[PDB]
Amino acid sequence: NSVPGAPNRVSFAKLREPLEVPGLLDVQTDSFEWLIGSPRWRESAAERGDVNPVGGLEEVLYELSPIEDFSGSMSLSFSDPRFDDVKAPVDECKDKDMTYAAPLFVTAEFINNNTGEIKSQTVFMGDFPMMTEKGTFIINGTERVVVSQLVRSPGVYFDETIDKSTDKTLHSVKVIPSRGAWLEFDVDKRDTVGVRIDRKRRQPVTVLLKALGWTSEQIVERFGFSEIMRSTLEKDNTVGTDEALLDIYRKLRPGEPPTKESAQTLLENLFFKEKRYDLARVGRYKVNKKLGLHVGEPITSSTLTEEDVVATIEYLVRLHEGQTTMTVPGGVEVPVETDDIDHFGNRRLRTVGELIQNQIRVGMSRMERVVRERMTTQDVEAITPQTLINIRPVVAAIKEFFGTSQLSQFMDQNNPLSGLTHKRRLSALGPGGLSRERAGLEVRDVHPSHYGRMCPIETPEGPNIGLIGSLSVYARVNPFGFIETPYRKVVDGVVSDEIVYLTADEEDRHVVAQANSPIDADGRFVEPRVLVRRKAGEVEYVPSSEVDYMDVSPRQMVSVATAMIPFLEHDDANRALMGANMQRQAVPLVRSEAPLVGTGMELRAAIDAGDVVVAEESGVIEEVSADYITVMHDNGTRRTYRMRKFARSNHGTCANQCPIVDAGDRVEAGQVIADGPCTDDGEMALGKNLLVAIMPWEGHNYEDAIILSNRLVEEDVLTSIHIEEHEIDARDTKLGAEEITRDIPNISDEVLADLDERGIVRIGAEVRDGDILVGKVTPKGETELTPEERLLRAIFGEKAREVRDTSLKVPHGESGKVIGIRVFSREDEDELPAGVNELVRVYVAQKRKISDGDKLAGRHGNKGVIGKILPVEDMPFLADGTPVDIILNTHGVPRRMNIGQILETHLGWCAHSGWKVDAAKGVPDWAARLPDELLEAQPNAIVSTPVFDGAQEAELQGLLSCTLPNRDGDVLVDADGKAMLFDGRSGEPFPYPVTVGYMYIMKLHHLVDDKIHARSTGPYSMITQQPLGGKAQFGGQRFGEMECWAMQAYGAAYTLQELLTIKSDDTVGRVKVYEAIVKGENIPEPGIPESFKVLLKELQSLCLNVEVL
Amino acid sequence: TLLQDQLQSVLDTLSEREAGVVRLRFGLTDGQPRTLDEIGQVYGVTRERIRQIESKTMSKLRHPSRSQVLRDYL
Amino acid sequence: PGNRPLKSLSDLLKGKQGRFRQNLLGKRVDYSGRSVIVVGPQLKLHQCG
Repeated sequence: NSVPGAPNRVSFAKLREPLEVPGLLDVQTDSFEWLIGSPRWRESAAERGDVNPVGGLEEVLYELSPIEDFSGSMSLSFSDPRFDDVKAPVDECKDKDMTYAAPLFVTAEFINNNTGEIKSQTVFMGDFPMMTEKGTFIINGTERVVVSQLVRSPGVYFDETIDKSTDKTLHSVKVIPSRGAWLEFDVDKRDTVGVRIDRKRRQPVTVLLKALGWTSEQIVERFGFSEIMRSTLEKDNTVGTDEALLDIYRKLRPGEPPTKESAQTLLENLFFKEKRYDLARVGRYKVNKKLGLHVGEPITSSTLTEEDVVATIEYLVRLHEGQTTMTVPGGVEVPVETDDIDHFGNRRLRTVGELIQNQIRVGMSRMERVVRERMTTQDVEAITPQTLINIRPVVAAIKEFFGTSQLSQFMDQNNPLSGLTHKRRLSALGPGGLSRERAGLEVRDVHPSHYGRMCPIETPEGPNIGLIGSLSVYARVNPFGFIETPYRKVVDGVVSDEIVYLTADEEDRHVVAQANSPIDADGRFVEPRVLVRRKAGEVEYVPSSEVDYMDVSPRQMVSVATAMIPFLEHDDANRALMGANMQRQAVPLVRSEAPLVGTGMELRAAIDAGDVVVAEESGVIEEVSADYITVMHDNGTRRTYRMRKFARSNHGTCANQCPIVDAGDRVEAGQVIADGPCTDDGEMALGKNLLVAIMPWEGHNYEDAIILSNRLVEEDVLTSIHIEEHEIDARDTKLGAEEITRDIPNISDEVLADLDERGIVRIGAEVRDGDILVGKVTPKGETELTPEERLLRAIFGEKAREVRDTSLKVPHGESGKVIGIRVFSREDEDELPAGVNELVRVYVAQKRKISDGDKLAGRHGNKGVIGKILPVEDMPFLADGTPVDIILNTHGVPRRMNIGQILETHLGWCAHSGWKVDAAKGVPDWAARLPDELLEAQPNAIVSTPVFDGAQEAELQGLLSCTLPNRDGDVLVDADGKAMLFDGRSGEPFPYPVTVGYMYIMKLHHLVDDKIHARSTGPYSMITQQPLGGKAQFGGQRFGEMECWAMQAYGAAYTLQELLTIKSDDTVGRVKVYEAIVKGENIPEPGIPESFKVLLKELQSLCLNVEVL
Repeated sequence: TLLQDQLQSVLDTLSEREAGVVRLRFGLTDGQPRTLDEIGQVYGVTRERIRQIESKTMSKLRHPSRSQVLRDYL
Repeated sequence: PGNRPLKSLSDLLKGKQGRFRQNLLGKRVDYSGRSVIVVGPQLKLHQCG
């Protein structure tokens, strides 16, 4: 529905969602946006209530600004928070290699304090990181990608703690103010007070409490019952806040004349210093959140308060003791209890500006924390709002930040969603964040909540799962890093047709209704009783009659990627998420196809590619051609909207962007306009709805073995091309520099008879390996040779030159046609790194025509190598001739799970083949229901279904029974799954019926050349001359130690030894036997651990002398 | 040295004097070039007499089979 | 500078670079036959891809 270019992949909606697809993607941006704070977002936020939100900026400004000296006589302030505007299709930078950005102006204002005066100055600030419609930032035509680090909400937090000693429940809580130090109270073993602050032994609190002014009375009074503390007033022995205080204070420093400071100053400072003591408003906010506190209090500050301090303290006491709720004076009550890290309300998440903002923050700070410095020194008088500016270091970082911004991580432009996934991708680790070398599984741990939060399934994978992820599906997330699941907030067998974005918490209080659930068409789930998670998410049954809220659909904590394959309910999650991640590693070959089957996700998902040239106006078409297309913006109005092609990925792939229609036709904004990449008929082309079947065969689909057609070739089905950029600079240095001529020493002809006038050939030109390349050259040196030579040269007049004959030449597995020409000169002004005056970068096609053996696959994780190629003929094949797509061993699924593969595929041939319900007279019962409408399948046509919703077996099965028998109204197929092809070879019948079908799959960014290597020899650590592994190099595989042990298990000695010597780095035998070799002869028998020799020396060295004899 | 001595071999593919003649012609023999009178000095003749036969036997070897016999040494 | 303390006598076969440790470590060397694989029904012991 709601789809301009809509077809219909007819699905199986047994259900309904009034709700509809959010926009995801939005995300950050918005932030950014908000961070910015556009009168957009401004409007945005602005709407949906929202008092006085603020572009993540200001703030900045005001969180410091305005300004002033320490002399209290020069007053600066700010203003004009804002920017200018970019200067490119970005696309420009893209090509133009720089990054995309737009200038910043802002208008602070200094003011004397003496006279007090005026120094505004709408100062420029910075051209700036300018996002993308992809909501992104492709530094210098080059973007990484940032995800947010999950972050359990900071704050003073609570628990019981037992002591096997006595087992007593020394509960407690910390304090953790942003940037504010620490200080914590803790159910003492023996009486009483988990006093000490951010690591200071312990005290009698009140010494601090009283220390601020507290008659031991006042407490006991308000705090005698409240007896354990009474002990505190006991052992507290010492008195006089001050007496303490100062004494404390020593407890602080320690050792120092307790000046009144000791009596207060820093103390307050310490944590009454929003000057520096600076928790988090949201926390701040929290806080109240903690405890129905001031609450009625649109507040904001680091305003520490002994007030609440003690408050929650006696909270402690009251609890350790067991006590439900209770209301502090005024402060409405709170049911007592510890806390949790685990749950997610415990647990916010970060976001750009936020970051940024932090970054930046110090940035100014920094750069800021200077004018101060200078402010002063910067004599009064003529010292303009300018005079003292220099954000430079800011962007320096900032800018920089990206450099280092390890979390910005180059968008794997391998497929769309893949890139997506990358988007929504989410963890909580790294810079300042965790260091997996320190985190208990729990980190990875499951837990209830979780639903409607992030794909249960997917995750990292190596030592990595339970560490990272994304969102679930819908539920937006807090203006403060917390999900926003709306719900079927039910009402009296009549759910309240109503979103309710929810932070798990709260909520937690509430009643877990069930999607997939039969209402009396009214909310009135027709049963009296139901189930539902409870306090512990206690997925508990119950009488329908009682919940507050149901849900928002089925399937939600899901991921998109998650959201992708049915039969789940039959299939290994392991295997699953496996396929999940898998999913991505398709490889947009060429053909473009969609599984005739597949849910709705799909392009409606894919649309969220938001990539395809896609309508902008109900305009009629206009001129068209594969670069763009003029667009009759029917307001007269037009715009030859463009279209890209032949431009590499992060992974070597075109810019292709295939059209749709006709320069004359007529259509309307937002509707499609032209695919391109992973973009089958407006849709991730992703595989091949492909026959094949069931046998494990002649041992070739065995142990992962895999048996594969061939026609394929021919068919071509399997290829695209791939892209290196091809670079090689012209440099500058000692003996001269790095020329790029075309002349060359005793170079072959043609070898040159090929390049351009002065080096490399010309675009779209074919090659191979070795193939020389550049037109480079460099001075050689100056250190004589043997007369012998020269002489020799005199002998052959080959009057040698003297220049470091230098250039480039094609390595291995390499060919195609000329492309790149990023020949960019320093000298030609083309800014570039030192000692260089230019550089080109180039590209070449190569259509990868799919080797067998390799690996592909599709849904049901159901990965699959690519064993053998196999000619057509020679092939089991329709009794109607037509043979397989390939075949399939058995076995795994059993010990695996994923049989939908089976079903789905049944299905496959089905759809692929269509049918019609011959319900006629009446009803296929199992029919008697369901998307009726179908009734049939026009042999082969569009077919989707819901996730946790779709027809059934029997049905499905019975669907089997159903049919669109072929030409000869035939169905070699059995209402059964197993027919009986014969042999494209020997040919005869088979033993028994033949299970078979079809399956779209996908193809792999992982094969030989990805990893096709060894190494005969090459470079060698100018230090530990080991195989200098490298590009030019094959690396030359390293070796293991066990291994060695293996030897041992034999003792080939030598062998190993040898190694150690040889290929290890036997300078000699390397040379030496290398010779031998060269001379092929009873090899220079293994010598001596040489070096080892060193040792000795090495020893001696320390008076160490000794010896064997 | 495959070269080198391989040469030396070639260095014998003709006559005699022409050695120190030429070996000396760059001290090749003794590792140090010289002068027509420097060497031929020994034979007592003329820088004339020297480089005459000299470059001549060059021609000898300037000949190709004189070469390819050591050409890949190129 | 960078208060980088400095390598002592001492070190050497001391620290990870224990020429000790040294040996016991495997390493990279020439002619590294490493790649994926398949069987080859047509098989005979000794045989191989």
